[PDB]
Amino acid sequence: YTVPSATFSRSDELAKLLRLHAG
Repeated sequence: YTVPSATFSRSDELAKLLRLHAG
């Protein structure tokens, strides 16, 4: 992954973290 300083795992992580805590 790449978003800013956020290379996560693959497809579970961006949808797990933004569905739990948006901003």
